[PDB]
Amino acid sequence: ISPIFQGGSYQLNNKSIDISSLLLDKLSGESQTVVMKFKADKPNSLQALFGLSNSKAGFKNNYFSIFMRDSGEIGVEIRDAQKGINYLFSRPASLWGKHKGQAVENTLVFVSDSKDKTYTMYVNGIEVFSETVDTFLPISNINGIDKATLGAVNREGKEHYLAKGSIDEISLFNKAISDQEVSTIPLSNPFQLIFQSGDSTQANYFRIPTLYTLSSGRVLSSIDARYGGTHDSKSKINIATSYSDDNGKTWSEPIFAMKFNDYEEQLVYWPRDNKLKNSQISGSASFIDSSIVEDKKSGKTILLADVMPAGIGNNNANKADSGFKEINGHYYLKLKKNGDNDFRYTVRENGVVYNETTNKPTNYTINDKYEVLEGGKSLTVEQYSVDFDSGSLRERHNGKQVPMNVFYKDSLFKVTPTNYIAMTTSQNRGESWEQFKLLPPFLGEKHNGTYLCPGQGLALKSSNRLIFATYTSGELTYLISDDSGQTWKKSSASIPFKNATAEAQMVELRDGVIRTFFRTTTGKIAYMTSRDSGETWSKVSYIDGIQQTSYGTQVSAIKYSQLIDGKEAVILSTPNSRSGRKGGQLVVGLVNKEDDSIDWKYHYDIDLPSYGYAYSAITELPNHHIGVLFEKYDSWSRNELHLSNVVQYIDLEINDLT
Ligand SMILES: Cc1cc(CNCCS(=O)(=O)O)ccc1F
Repeated sequence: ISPIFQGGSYQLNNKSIDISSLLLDKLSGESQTVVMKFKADKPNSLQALFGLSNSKAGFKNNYFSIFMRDSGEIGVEIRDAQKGINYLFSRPASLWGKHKGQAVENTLVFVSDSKDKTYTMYVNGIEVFSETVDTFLPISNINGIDKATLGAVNREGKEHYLAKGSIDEISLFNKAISDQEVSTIPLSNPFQLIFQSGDSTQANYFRIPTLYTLSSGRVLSSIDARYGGTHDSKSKINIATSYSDDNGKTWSEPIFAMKFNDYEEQLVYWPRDNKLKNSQISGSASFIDSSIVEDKKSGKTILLADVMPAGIGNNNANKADSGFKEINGHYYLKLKKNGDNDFRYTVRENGVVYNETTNKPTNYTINDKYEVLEGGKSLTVEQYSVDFDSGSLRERHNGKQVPMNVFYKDSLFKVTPTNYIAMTTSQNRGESWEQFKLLPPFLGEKHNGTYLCPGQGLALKSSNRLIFATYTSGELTYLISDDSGQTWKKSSASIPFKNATAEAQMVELRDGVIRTFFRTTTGKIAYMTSRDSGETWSKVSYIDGIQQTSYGTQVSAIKYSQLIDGKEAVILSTPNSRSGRKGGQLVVGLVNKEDDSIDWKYHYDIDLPSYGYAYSAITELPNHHIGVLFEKYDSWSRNELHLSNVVQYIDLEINDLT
């Protein structure tokens, strides 16, 4: 159907615009849709874009509004004091402000559906909330409504929630348009989605993006596909990948690089209320924090990620146990059998499960997928599914049998409850992945594994050397391979931090010279340098001119292929803020070839200083553009948990940055 009202080119300059005459007598029936294309690149702290109110004395709480905050939050209020209704629905981190320094046209669609008693908001083609109520309040059924307003709400004759921005286009319909019809509304998005709710992963949430440009020109991305809300492990999380063959313009349907099947892959709307938002899938194995590198010699792609057995994360991982036993100068994975109080088994050569108490081998073996076989026969466990049907999280058997894996809660044989690092490879540039293998311990039997630094590994340009950074208490632990990742050694680099999440990413400044940039607890990004391809490392220095919070955020970095202002250039991606994960920037640094110091010369604002920006991935695309895949929200804030479609991708050119 066509609109009952349509208007545009409204400038909101801290002065409301009255459209009562045009709109109020057009409103009819109990269902409505608002479609609004608007810009706000310098919003007030809290502002209303659109309002329908009773402006009379004594009815200040009788109004409908669409409002936004300078945090990027969008929402509505639907209020009628006589009816005793005060609805407030909203979602943080739903908006764009600026892109390439120009104000972004956001497309907002609000559907008020009396038949289904549901209010649904979309912004930029993304559903940010859908709320069903027992007692529906039609937006123009508010008692005594007498004003329709742009850029404020008229309460008792005065302008509340005054806005700064513009509404280029606004249409209203006397119908609740379908989700199908919404999908046909043209958008002006500055961004793309690679991974998204409803795709092949069936994860409703994503975190920890990576990007890496392959020698063929294919661009590969990996990510945490997070099922139980956006929580770090313990949860259910798989590692998923997607690639682009056209410089980032389009992306393949995701596949899994690493996955467990003890729990179903379920698209769940995780509760965001204060009572339930910390609900956590507590019995599932999971992966977390992936990193990618390409090996020139073999041509293989290599992906590592942390691995957690059922119920396990950072919080509860057995520190002081690697989960391996040394026997002869070799490391074997330890196992505990159903009913034992200790770990009396090891996985020796050829997956053979071996009893340590009696040095006797068993009739159990572990196959390549870490699955348990008895006498060559595949053992199984029943899968779990999760739901909130009861008002709290339940994890229960779903009737389906899956291969028994030693990382599972229901397995006859279990690994040590600690964190491991797994490796997989692809021989077809991400079209499929091999079954993962655990990496051996690097810091000894009685040390839990290090934590992988998410993002990219480093393939030195002049050799076959591959490096993945990892971190642990007191050091960075670089993992080095010269044989296509068949064998690894460590190179330890002391840092003056205990228990830091020292997520580190590397650039090769020139042949053999590596600078690593890393997250700290000091509010500054740190760096160190190797001049011998990672064998030894300098002391730690800090970057001035960029601020992070006390807790820090992952930083991504690349060495750009082209000179800028006649100099070798490095580009860093990070929030720039001492307050929260917001104020995203790409910072272009020029290398002083006299001493390899870096002059951080250009700061490019990804979006508003107040809009969210957390973990990120950057890559130089084959056409010399820059691709950025990043968490567009504050992934620390306890107010912005469990948001869908906030990991987003943009394309930039160097002239945009400088
Ligand atoms: C549970 C767990 C957590 C980490 C660290 N992730 C930190 C993410 S954030 O800084 O809190 O957003 C790394 C590995 C792991 F298994």
